[PDB]
Amino acid sequence: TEMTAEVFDPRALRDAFGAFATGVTVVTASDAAGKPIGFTANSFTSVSLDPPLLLVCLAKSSRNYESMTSAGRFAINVLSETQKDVSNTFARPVEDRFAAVDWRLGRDGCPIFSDVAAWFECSMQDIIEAGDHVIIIGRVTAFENSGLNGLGYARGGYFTPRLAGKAVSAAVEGEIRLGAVLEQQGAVFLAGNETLSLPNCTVEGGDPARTLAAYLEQLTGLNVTIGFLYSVYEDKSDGRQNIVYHALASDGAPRQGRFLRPAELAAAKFSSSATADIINRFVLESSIGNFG
Amino acid sequence: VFDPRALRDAFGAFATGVTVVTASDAAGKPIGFTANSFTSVSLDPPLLLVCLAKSSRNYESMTSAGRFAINVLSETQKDVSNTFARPVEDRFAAVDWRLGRDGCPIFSDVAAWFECSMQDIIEAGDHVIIIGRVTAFENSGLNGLGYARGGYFTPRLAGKAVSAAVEGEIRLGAVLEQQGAVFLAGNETLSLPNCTVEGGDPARTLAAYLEQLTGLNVTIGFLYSVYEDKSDGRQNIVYHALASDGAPRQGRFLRPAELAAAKFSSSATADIINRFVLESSIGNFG
Ligand SMILES: Cc1cc2nc3c(=O)[nH]c(=O)nc-3n(C[C@H](O)[C@H](O)[C@H](O)COP(=O)(O)O)c2cc1C
Repeated sequence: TEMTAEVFDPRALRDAFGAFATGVTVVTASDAAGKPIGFTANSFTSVSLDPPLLLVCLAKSSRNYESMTSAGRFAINVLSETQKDVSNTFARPVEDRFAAVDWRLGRDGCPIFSDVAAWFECSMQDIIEAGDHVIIIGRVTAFENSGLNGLGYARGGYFTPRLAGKAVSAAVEGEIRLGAVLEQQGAVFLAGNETLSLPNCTVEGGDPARTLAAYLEQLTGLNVTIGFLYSVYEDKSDGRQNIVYHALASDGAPRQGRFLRPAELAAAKFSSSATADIINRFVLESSIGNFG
Repeated sequence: VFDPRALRDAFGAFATGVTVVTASDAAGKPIGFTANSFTSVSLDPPLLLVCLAKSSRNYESMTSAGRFAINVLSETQKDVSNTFARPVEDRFAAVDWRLGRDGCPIFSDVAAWFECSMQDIIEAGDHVIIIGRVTAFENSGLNGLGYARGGYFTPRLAGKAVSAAVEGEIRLGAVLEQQGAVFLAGNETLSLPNCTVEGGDPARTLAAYLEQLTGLNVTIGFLYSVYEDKSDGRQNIVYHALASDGAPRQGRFLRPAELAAAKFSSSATADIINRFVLESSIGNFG
């Protein structure tokens, strides 16, 4: 009597929601047995100041769904720049998630993580049914705010204020190799056939994003948008400073190279260990995120 | 029980994008508001969330509307965000916009936009939770305007900074906040705290400088502004920063109220202070 048929492309919609940048939280609580349970959530909002109200959304598909909705108290841990691993641990299917964080129990028995950007001890007010998820509303009972910069998530992956500084230091040291994790759908652009390499060009001076956008657009014949810094490092083998950006390509077949889905990258040979590390990160940050 | 500033500042730790919720009132006139307390709720059915203060002027018009739209602003749309947070007579004069298939104001050059139908309005304290079912949407690859802690951040600035850094020496400045007070050096002619260097991590350098200067603990945040001083000729990298509690060794933390008839070191310094006081008179909650 209701219409069970796809209207929008789940990828297209998920990617559109991704345009709105968010920080990263880890929702924590204790199950019926008193065992700490948790999950990474970026679908969080500050609701009211008087009374102190907060919001977070949990998928009905969650393993912890029953334990969570049944819990009376929960805590929101707003992760800092250095807590990329916590976000991954608490989003990935791991045996003991709480073994990846230094944590303690709050005044109201909720797992509070250390070195976080901010944390909030809550009491559940209401659980609102909303599609494939539920809206959990909590009343802030206790909180703390360290000046600590928070871990961010925009579009594909994480961003941190840290990297801008790291990039500037590298840029002054000498020439930089400007690389990019250029995504089409969920497919990363890679140059070569037998030994795949990320698109890059080594320059000294100018706006790295402007330079890289021009290079990529020329290379692929596609329209490109350079986003947040992905990684800044010194190649241990090469010796060269490396500035890697997260980027997006318009639809179509590129002039040269190809866009590969994580499934195709499984048994692929890479230009360098660094290149492989970045691809490993891309495929892992592809196996995670809100919705399916 | 809780300090509204302390709590507001704690919520601010969680970065967001910047949306402009739009609709048409009973008279059919376009209405809108800047909102950052937005969340993607469900994929099947497509569900979305945005919070509106009960104190809002448009509160009655909004809750009474059946359809609305979400405008996920891009990096270049700081001033759109400002217009729609501030009380101006013609807000819609500040944006190139059109009406969507369901008669909602859709802005051009946005990072993404969502056309919705109201599903429910949930009462939640000094605000209401508006739930919308997506009827249409569009996503340009465009980077979004971001809001973390006291102000805006954009991916743009990282690149802008790197270009400047390679050109030569940079003046590293900071919008260093204590409570709602910005740190300023000098007595008659106030200047933002800064030091000119060539090489190293600008954030590391600035944290060291500020901590030494003030005798306070500092956290350097997102890039605030990158520009070339028109008078000086010097490249300027300005960071958003935070100071621990207490009186600084030198200089002083001034409230927007105290800055009103204050003389500044340069027009640029004044532009940044103007921006600080304006992005102080805006943000979620009153
Ligand atoms: C950045 C990011 C944001 C996420 N946001 C949410 C969210 O808001 N709600 C949700 O249910 N899952 C979210 N997830 C995925 C979950 O953490 C996780 O896979 C699962 O729902 C919790 O594990 P469980 O099934 O064992 O409870 C997110 C993952 C990432 C990386």
